[PDB]
Amino acid sequence: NSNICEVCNKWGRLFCCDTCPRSFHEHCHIPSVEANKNPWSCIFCRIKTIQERCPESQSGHQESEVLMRQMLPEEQLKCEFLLLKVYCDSKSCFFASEPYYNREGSQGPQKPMWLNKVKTSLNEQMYTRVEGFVQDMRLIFHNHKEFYREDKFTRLGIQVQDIFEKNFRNIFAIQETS
Ligand SMILES: [Zn+2]
Ligand SMILES: [Zn+2]
Ligand SMILES: [Zn+2]
Repeated sequence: NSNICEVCNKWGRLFCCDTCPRSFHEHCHIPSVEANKNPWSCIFCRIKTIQERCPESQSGHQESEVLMRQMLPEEQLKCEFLLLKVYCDSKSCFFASEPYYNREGSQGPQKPMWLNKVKTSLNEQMYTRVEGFVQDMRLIFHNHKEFYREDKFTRLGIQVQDIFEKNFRNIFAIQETS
């Protein structure tokens, strides 16, 4: 197994996957690493199993269909993994905890949003469809773009949104287009 957490790339108290060489901190894994379960399989392994059980699940899909899916166990898992993939980028630090807004010439968003709030919402099964989760994730970056206006710091939102969108298209097998 790896000697650093797959998400934050730090050592510490790590839990090891039994089916692949990744390791995690307890709360870096999503969902949080389970109390017992020997053997234990990480989310990367669980996602791979879905695809192997139903190879046709990798054929292309329309985003509009994906968004209307109900949050059954498999879609819940895919959203958890997509959230995890965003936390894997170090620039997610800017969007993790609850923001505050006091900048000359700007007004804070009507509906603040951040990664830890989405994480909690997923944990508490607050989303009924994929659309709920995707809307909140996109709202994080849209709020950032609007607030920071022409400051170059706006680019961090563009950057992290691109990681989200690429991973969304991969995990949910969105039909490739020009
Ligand atoms: Zn970690
Ligand atoms: Zn694994
Ligand atoms: Zn199948």
